[PDB]
Amino acid sequence: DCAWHLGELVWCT
Amino acid sequence: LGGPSVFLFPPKPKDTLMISRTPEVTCVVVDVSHEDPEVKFNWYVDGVEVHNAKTKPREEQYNSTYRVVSVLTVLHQDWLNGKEYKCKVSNKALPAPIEKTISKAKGQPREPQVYTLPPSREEMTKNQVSLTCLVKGFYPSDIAVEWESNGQPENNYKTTPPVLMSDGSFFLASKLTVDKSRWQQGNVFSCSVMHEALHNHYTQKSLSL
Amino acid sequence: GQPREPQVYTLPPSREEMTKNQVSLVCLVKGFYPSDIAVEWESNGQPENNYKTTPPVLDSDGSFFLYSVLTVDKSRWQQGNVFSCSV
Ligand SMILES: *[C@@H]1O[C@H](CO[C@@H]2O[C@@H](C)[C@@H](O)[C@@H](O)[C@@H]2O)[C@@H](O[C@@H]2O[C@H](CO)[C@@H](O[C@@H]3O[C@H](CO[C@H]4O[C@H](CO)[C@@H](O)[C@H](O)[C@@H]4O[C@@H]4O[C@H](CO)[C@@H](O[C@@H]5O[C@H](CO)[C@H](O)[C@H](O)[C@H]5O)[C@H](O)[C@H]4NC(C)=O)[C@@H](O)[C@H](O[C@H]4O[C@H](CO)[C@@H](O)[C@H](O)[C@@H]4O)[C@@H]3O)[C@H](O)[C@H]2NC(C)=O)[C@H](O)[C@H]1NC(C)=O
Repeated sequence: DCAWHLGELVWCT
Repeated sequence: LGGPSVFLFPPKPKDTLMISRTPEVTCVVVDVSHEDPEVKFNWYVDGVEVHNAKTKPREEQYNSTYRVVSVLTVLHQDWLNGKEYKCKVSNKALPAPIEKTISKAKGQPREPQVYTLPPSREEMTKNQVSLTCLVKGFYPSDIAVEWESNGQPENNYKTTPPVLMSDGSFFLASKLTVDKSRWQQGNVFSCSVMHEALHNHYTQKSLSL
Repeated sequence: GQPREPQVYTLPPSREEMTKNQVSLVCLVKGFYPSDIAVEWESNGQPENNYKTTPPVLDSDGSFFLYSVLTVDKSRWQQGNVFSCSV
């Protein structure tokens, strides 16, 4: 899965 | 009088932690003379010479010196893997070239624990109140802390430096100031935190009245 | 500038932190000028020394704030004694 912060991509694994 | 000095800067934490940003290391050369403005840069990644660094426009300082800067993009995972970045600077006002090395701090990374704390009872009498995001137990000290409400950044917060705890990990606290009436309305406020040890570099905690 | 009296608040541990062997008691000191200040912690009259205090931070209204964090064995936040922060 992925983390988003304010509609910008943080990281996925 | 000199000659030059070299300062090597690491990427911003936010750029190393966010895949959608571009981390870079910055080799800054100050006190470069007007007689000999020419600087040669050598870059290395774990001892191996790279060739993809770019030199920024020379900057007149108006104090008889230029600032001369070389920038090197780093791969996110390379930074986070602890690879060493070396910048070597040569210039005719230098007996020997100057070498500077930087990498991520060495140590076992620790997840930050993130707790949001409401204003004290005692603060409810004032025009603005304080929401606190305590972030503790993290390692290394590279971290990004921001606040939001209803989708949008809040800008009216200040965050302490990281402070070294006795166990070698760090803590800090971020204070978000809001009008007491925004708190009174029962609006949801969120403390977002980015750090290498969180799952996908991100956690968010919220609170309200 | 003219000196400003600090507001001092002691904040309890978050219900979320109660999962650990130690909890954090947080002191917010804010609205002070100048930036020289001393923070002490006590529980029922005795000094508590297991704390870290952040350096002062310049706030948006031109006063300073800081935070002090006392870390205490969670046993004790369940024996009950009031922990309190002081300047
Ligand atoms: C002639 O003038 C020049 C220019 O100076 C300016 O102009 C004059 C007129 C005056 O107004 C000065 O006050 C101005 O600075 C003089 O150049 C200065 O030389 C200093 C040494 O003599 C040098 O000191 C060292 O500074 C280091 C920190 O530098 C930071 O922070 C300062 C502010 O604190 C900032 O102004 C600097 O540019 C630099 O800023 C960081 O730069 C990096 C890289 O650009 C940024 O990181 C990048 O950012 C991008 C996006 O922007 C992206 O994120 C990239 O990924 C990332 O890499 C970073 O964001 C900037 N941060 C900030 C906060 O701005 C200190 O660490 C260093 O300390 C160390 O060494 C000391 C001994 O020297 C030790 O005591 C100490 O313990 C440390 O080990 C020094 O303080 C100044 O930086 C330098 N100023 C500039 C602008 O380069 C020159 O001295 C003068 N010459 C003569 C002969 O008079």
